[PDB]
Amino acid sequence: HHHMDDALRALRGRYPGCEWVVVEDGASGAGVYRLRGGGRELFVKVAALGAGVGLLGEAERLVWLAEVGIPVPRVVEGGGDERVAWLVTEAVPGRPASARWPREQRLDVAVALAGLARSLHALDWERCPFDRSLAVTVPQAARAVAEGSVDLEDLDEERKGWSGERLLAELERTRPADEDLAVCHGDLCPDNVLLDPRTCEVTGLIDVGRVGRADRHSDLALVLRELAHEEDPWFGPECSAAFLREYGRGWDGAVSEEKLAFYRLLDEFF
Repeated sequence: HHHMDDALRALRGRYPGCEWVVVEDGASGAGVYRLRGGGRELFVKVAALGAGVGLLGEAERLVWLAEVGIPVPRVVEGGGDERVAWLVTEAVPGRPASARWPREQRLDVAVALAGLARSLHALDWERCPFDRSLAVTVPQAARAVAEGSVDLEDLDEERKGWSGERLLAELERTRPADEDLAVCHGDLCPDNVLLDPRTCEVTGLIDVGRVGRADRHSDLALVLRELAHEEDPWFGPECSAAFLREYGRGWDGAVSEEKLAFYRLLDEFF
């Protein structure tokens, strides 16, 4: 593209002497980089399209999260518009919950994940400026389908070969009766949580573009879908029990397997 090439070259002039490491590519040079040079490290995200409306919103979310006390790295800048935008932050130290952790630490990561879930869900959602409730997310699911932006070739086994239109039928059919609101991350996967390699303290949350009020099960669903794995990520049934014991401290409910199913299905649309 072009707007993109502009954005990357202006970015590169603003961080001279910084070495660029590709952490995920896509489009032109359109993804995620680690920039490093004595000895500061930044994370740089540049996004292809409305992936870019996403990033402007992420700056706002990140700043608000820092003020309210969730560990998130500090923002350096972000910009652009529909089509191409970007976001620069201080890098978050540590290792992602995603990495293969020493076996004797896996339960601790599980627990730290739950603790971070609990701190996010302890915020009073009426303070939160951002809305990611079913009034927002269900229409986004319909527009993705109608856009053919839904990745139908990598759904979860129970739906291989479903059409977008059949996916959206299932979503509308199963939508929950009620939203038990909390301030949610909205893509709370071990990938987006980094932690200190020694203590398992959470050091930062990343990819907060979907932060907003929503049913807490929107966070539980995705974390538990990932924690169920034993390889890539390196968790499993005991870690999910440990996440659930810790989250329960916590919150006296009431974890609904139907809401999890629903929020796992919602996520297929994004």
